[PDB]
Amino acid sequence: SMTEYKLVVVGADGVGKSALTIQLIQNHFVDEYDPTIEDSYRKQVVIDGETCLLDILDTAGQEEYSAMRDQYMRTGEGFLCVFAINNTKSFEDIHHYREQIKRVKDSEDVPMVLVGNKCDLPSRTVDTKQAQDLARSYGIPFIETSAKTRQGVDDAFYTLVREIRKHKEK
Amino acid sequence: SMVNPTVFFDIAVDGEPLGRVSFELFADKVPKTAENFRALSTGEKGFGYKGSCFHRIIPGFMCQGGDFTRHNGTGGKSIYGEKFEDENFILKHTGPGILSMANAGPNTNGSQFFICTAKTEWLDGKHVVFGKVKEGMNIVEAMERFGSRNGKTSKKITIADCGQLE
Ligand SMILES: CCn1c(-c2cccnc2[C@H](C)OC)c2c3cc(ccc31)-c1cc(O)cc(c1)C[C@H](NC(=O)[C@H](C1CCCC1)N(C)C(=O)CN(C)C(=O)[C@@H](C)N)C(=O)N1CCC[C@H](N1)C(=O)OCC(C)(C)C2
Ligand SMILES: Nc1nc2c(ncn2[C@@H]2O[C@H](COP(=O)(O)OP(=O)(O)NP(=O)(O)O)[C@@H](O)[C@H]2O)c(=O)[nH]1
Ligand SMILES: [Cl-]
Ligand SMILES: [Mg+2]
Repeated sequence: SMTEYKLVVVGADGVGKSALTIQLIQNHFVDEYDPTIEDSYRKQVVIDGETCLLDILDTAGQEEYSAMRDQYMRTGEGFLCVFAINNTKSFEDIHHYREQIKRVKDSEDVPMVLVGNKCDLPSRTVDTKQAQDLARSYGIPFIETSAKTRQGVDDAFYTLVREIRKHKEK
Repeated sequence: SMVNPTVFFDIAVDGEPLGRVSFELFADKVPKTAENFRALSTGEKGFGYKGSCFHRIIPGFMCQGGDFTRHNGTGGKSIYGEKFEDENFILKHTGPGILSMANAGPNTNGSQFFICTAKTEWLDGKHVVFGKVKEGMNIVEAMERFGSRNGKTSKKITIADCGQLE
């Protein structure tokens, strides 16, 4: 049989939420900006021997429309919290997402993965250790990715599924 | 108007004429922002709206366009430089036909704009309102039908011609 997982991709403007999702779904990268309103995708995969239907909600980086953002968090089972390694403000925004997810879902333990995207770029402003330390303080995984080279893309999404499964065991 | 300029857009759908929309620009209350839109509509600075696309149309909300520099929804520029400050928030998003500046946050006006198809009061104090549809709201309603919930249009909606009237 199979299981389905509702994954929600969040993070600041321009960090690469859509580029990561399109790599997962369509296996390509184009270096063009197309600011998201909202998009949803589905993909069947096998993770740790178990067949999964992934529902992926690609959200916009904007933070108005709190009623809609609350609903995204209520429905979602796990969250890919994306920053860009060349955008310190996007890293500073991460804690706000974790606070909002915990509040909406009434839980201190919500499946999440911290993703540092754009690791192919030579303009880094956020050190790997800084992101590892933040992820350790939350007790969540941290993965560096590049939607351009595809490094870490599958790993980010599959790790999030693993985190949901661990949460469901509780 | 005895004071405010009128400009027009001739709208096309996949290159075919749809109709004309005219706008009153509130130069009496929002002069810098109105003047930018007027000059971009005549093209008198050597650049402007002619040929550009309404790239984001969401039924029930608005028709957004005006990116003539990047053609991808991230660009545009003003007659004053790439960006200019929020002039004032005197006017509000009170209903269909309101013409207001798109932006990326405070003080980032360039050329992108939107035409409301409903009251959008939550944008008050964040987007500078500077004009309103004068004639051709039926054409805006026709444009709105080519939009979708994520803003992508089913046919390409462009400004085939534009200029100043009166
Ligand atoms: C929660 C679902 N979602 C709903 C919703 C809410 C409730 C119910 N249903 C929905 C939808 C029907 O559910 C699907 C709305 C909405 C709007 C955005 C995203 C998701 C939304 C949105 C996305 C953007 O990328 C940009 C904007 C909004 C603002 C927009 N700026 C731009 O395009 C600018 C350019 C203009 C010149 C500068 C470059 N750029 C690209 C940016 O600013 C990029 N950003 C965000 C940044 O840089 C920030 C982080 N610094 C702009 O000025 N206007 C004009 C006013 C309307 C607005 N667009 C727009 O489209 O509102 C759509 C709608 C009203 C439907 C609201
Ligand atoms: N070099 C490089 N560029 C990337 C990477 N990921 C995304 N980009 C680029 O960064 C820009 C923004 O990417 P995009 O995925 O649209 O960002 P987003 O987080 O979805 N933005 P929004 O919140 O507006 O929807 C695009 O030009 C895209 O090609 C990456 O890993 N490496
Ligand atoms: Cl908005
Ligand atoms: Mg996106």
